[PDB]
Amino acid sequence: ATGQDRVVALVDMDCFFVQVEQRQNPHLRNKPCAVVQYKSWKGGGIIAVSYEARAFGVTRSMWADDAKKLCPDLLLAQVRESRGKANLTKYREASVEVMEIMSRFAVIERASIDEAYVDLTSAVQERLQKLQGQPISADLLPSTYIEGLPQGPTTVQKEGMRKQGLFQWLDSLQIDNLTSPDLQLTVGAVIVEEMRAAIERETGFQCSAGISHNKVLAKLACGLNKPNRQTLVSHGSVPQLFSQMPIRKIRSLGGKLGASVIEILGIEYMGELTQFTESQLQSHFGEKNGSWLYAMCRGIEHDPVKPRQLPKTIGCSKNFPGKTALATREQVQWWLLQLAQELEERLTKDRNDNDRVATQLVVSIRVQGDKRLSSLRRCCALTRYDAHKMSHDAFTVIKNCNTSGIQTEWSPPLTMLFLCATKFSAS
DNA sequence: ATATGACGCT
DNA sequence: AGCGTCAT
Ligand SMILES: Nc1ncnc2c1ncn2[C@H]1C[C@H](O)[C@@H](COP(=O)(O)NP(=O)(O)OP(=O)(O)O)O1
Ligand SMILES: [Mg+2]
Repeated sequence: ATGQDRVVALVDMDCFFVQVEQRQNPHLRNKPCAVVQYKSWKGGGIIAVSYEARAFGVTRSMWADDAKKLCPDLLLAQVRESRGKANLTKYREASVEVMEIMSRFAVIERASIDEAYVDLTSAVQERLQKLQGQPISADLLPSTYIEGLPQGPTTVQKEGMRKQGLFQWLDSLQIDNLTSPDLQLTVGAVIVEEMRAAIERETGFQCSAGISHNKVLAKLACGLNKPNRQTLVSHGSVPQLFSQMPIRKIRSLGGKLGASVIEILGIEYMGELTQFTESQLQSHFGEKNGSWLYAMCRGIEHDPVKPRQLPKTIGCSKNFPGKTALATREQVQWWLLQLAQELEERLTKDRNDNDRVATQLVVSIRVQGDKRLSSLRRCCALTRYDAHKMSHDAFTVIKNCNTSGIQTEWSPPLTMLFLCATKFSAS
């Protein structure tokens, strides 16, 4: 048993949307900025935030007019909004630049607009053989941080720290035994400096990464050292790091389950999960959660890097909160249309680029009096890439919710509308 | 009154 | 198929 079988990495762009705005507005470069969505209610919900604006304390979800309370220098690059909602075309088109690069190395799995898991297992056996045993040098890793080094019997500069830390790791390394989990992790951490350096080469976009043995730890190390650096995380640094690591951090456990993992066990850290055996664990969460949250605090997860760049489900959403809420037949046709037209714009730019037709179409709504993000999923075969079809397709599918005799309006007002095309074909 | 996309379960 | 959960 090891869980050091694979080598897996998680690259991720340092404040992506800011970087995409900055490559057209040079005034934004080396300046503390955010990126705002719409512009009326509190100036617009801030989604992306530069790192110079973070050092004044500006957060996402925060409302533009409220960071302009925290941040005077907050040169605010507005998101392009179109058809009344969002238009994220600047970025979804950049994101597809960045993932072309990363696949020149290993077959990755798209994980966000801005990040991608990548399995480097095969290509590590590529480089390791290309080595006759020629030890790996520091120069090859100009920006890699080694979790848990330096140490033992022991400058102040953050970047001298990084040298004498990289320098310890390499010296204790079995450059011959091509099977050591810390020699494969280490070749792999090169493919990623070369991956990430060629990104900023071909895009001007800056990335950070994280490189352990599974995917939950690749992420946990991506965001250790940021921005513009990587971090290898050894299966031996795992017990160290995991010990002060909050359960709420780990991918899956950020939510309701997290609390129960914490509450039901009486815990606050990943490392304290070690003491409960697996079938022991399974009795409080399930047959799959115990099998998982056991080997997790042992830095063993076996979620595979699922080979996928072009996603599934093309989707287009628009909220109508509070006083906006649509209560009118005529409204819920125009918004359905304007939603059905951006889908039309996205779905074509799919079909030529990616060789697939979606056959499904999922309408959703929310009502002025529900908390659930969605209060009704309803579905109907997408046959033709027509807005006016999809628009009128989608009214038939939902009309049967208007609790009214007033067919002049809508009872009760809708606070959300969502069109999503799933079940792509081979076109 | 913060727009997307995935997945496990039923 | 639809809904809850979770991540960004
Ligand atoms: N709650 C949210 N809602 C909508 N969009 C969001 C979002 N959070 C992030 N984004 C959008 C905006 C973001 O530009 C994009 C990816 O942002 P991140 O992966 O969350 N973190 P970033 O790459 O920005 O910087 P760093 O990694 O150093 O934290 O997704
Ligand atoms: Mg991210």
